[PDB]
Amino acid sequence: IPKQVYLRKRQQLFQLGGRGSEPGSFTWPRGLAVGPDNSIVVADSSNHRVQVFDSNGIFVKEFGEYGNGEGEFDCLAGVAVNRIGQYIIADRYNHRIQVLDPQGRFLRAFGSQGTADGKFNYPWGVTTDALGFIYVCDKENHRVQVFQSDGSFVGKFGSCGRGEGQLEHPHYIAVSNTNRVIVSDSNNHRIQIFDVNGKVLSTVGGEGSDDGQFKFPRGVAVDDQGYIFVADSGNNRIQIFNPDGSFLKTFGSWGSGDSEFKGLEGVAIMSNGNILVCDRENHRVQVF
Repeated sequence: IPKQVYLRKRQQLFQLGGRGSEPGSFTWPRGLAVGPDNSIVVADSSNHRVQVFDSNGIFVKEFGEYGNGEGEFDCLAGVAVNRIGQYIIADRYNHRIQVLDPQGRFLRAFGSQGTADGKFNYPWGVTTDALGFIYVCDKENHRVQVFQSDGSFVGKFGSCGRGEGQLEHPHYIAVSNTNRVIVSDSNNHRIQIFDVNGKVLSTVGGEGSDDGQFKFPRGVAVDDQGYIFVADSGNNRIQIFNPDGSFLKTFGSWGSGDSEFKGLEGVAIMSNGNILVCDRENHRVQVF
C-alpha cells in the first residue's frame, strides 16, 4: 500500500555514482527519470551525457557528448522518458529540447535561445503526459511551455512574480494522471499546481524548514495515484505529500553519508515505490 511504503522511507537501499567520467560515474548529475522496466535514467550534466542503469543501479548504456550538434549536449538538466520509450532531454546551454529513440538515437531537436513561443532561456525540467505532450520548465522565461511530441508549439503559462500563477526560477516539473502540471517554483519556495490549460489549481508549501515548508525546492515527481515527491534542496531532504497536497513524510538531512544529501536535483519514482534522488554535490543517485 503506497501510503505505508512511503511512511517507511528513510534508509537508502543503494546508491550509484561517484565523481568521474567513466561509465557509472557522474559529475554534477541533475535530472533523473524512470524508464521502461524501472530503469534509472540520469542526466550526467557535466559529462554532457545521459546514463541508463537497470533497476539495481547497474550500468546499461549511455549516449551524448559535448557540443551543439545532433545528439550532442551542453550541460543538460532535465530528462524524461515518454510512453513509447523515447528520451526527452532539456539541453540547457543549447536552449533546446532533444528527442532520442529508445536506443538513444537522435530523432529531433526543437527550440533555440530567446523569448518567442518555442524559444527558451535555459530549459531545465522536462516531462511528458499520457498522450506524449512535452512540458518544459523554461527557467529564465519564468514559464512552462507545452509541445506536441514532434516539438510543435501548443501553449504556455506562467510569468515572473510571487503571485498566483507566477513563477520565479522554476526548475522541475511533473504531470499527474489527473492532468495536473506540478511545478517547483524554486525562488518562491513553493510548488505550484496548474491544469494542462494553464489555470492555477493550488499551491503547496511556502518558505521555511518545518514539515510542508520548502527552501529552494528542485526535483518534483508524482506517482500513479497522485502522491507528490519534492527534493527540498535548501533543507537537504525529500518531502512526500498526499495527492490532496497535505504533508505525509520527510526524510534526509545534510551530509555525504548514507541517507544524507548535500545538493538535491532531480527526483523520480519507480513502479514499486522506490524513490530515486539525485544528490548533485555528492555526485550520486540514492534509491530509497
